[PDB]
Amino acid sequence: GEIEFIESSKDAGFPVINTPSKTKLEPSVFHQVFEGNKEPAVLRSGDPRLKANFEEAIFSKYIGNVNTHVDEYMLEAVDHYAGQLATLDISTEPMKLEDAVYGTEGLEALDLTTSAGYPYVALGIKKRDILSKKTKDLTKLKECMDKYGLNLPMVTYVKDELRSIEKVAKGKSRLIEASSLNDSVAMRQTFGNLYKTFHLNPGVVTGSAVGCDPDLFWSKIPVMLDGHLIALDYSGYDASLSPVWFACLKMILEKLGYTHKETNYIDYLCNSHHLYRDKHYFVRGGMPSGCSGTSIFNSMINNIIIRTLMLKVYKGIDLDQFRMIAYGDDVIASYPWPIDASLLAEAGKGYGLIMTPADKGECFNEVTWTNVTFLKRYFRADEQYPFLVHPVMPMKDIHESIRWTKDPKNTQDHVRSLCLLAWHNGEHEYEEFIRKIRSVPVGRCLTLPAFSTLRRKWLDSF
Repeated sequence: GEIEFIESSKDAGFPVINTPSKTKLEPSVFHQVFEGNKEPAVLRSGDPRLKANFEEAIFSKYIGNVNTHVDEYMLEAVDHYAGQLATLDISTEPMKLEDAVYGTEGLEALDLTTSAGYPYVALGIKKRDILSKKTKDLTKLKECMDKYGLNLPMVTYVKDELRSIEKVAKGKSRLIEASSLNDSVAMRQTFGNLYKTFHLNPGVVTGSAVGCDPDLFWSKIPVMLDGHLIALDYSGYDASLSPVWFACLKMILEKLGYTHKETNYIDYLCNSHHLYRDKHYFVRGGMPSGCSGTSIFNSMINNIIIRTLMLKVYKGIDLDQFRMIAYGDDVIASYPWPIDASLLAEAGKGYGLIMTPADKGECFNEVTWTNVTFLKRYFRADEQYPFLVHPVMPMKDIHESIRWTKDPKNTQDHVRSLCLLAWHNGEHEYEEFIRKIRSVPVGRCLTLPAFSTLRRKWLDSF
């Protein structure tokens, strides 16, 4: 993706978008008890911790576009992946508005907590001024959509989250886009049944883990991923995507029965108009992460990409023995024969993708079940029930999280959530985690699950 045009918002009559410049993250009562290195991402230009130019840094992910046609490797990649998805009988019928907005099986209700985007954000109109959970009112929503229509500008926000020392100093904060509520709803109507099928079918047919529950899903993954593991990472996957990958995605959607008209929203994602504070700008290419379906669409594109690279380097590959699962940019895959991931990565560079060894490894090393990660989690078979696999979030990451909070009122939910992650590291690690939590008086006011309870509920869940 590439920023093709930027200018001052007032010159086009857009008001300044007033977003917060102070982090909501504050040190928690556990900040001294545990060790950590991460701090809130830089949110503003004058941040004393910066050792680089902020505006430059946050937009640097837009590395440019390669401008190619959909080539022969892409075409075959799309056909093979499309063959798999056909299996699922995805309905290209519009999802009914009430289902798309207020929830249905496989598609949670529209988040009423996040930005309503433009123009609402400039009118002080919040999502809950238009929508109501208890009521399921579609009246105001219908008015708003009729009134303002579709294809509205996106609103760019800087993501308020913990980052490493390096990422803070380099100012490399992540950007998230808020689609207009109008566009979010139209996309959920148009692709909702697709969203639902993906969410209800994590695995190697969808090639997707979006919506997965790691406690359950982790035990299935090694059953599905039969061969020699394949894993590489991307740098700035979303913003690196060139328009040709969106062309691929449209081809695959149309093979699924979507009309050319119905795939128009993919053009909305690819060629986009954004408001950022006092600036407005146009982007060609790049997935605008935060819009409707971007995790799923990122995942679908990744399925196309990896197949493409395999076909291009290994002429004579049999993709029918290939398996992969993606969560956006995160891929874990297998093939019955060894595959040189460095070759794939170089082939990727040719398509304008930045691909590196798994987990910032030095070289494209041997990926094994011991050192592979997915969604930041390791895989550890249970000692007693070898067919059950623990998702293992590193204690280091759990420690980083507990040292900060955006609202202490939710301390109980926060610590309990971390407990659900921690116990997979084993009893000794868990009891230490609990010990340290209880070394603070708040820790002794918390209802914390026992290890044995956590293990029992987990075993029982299968």
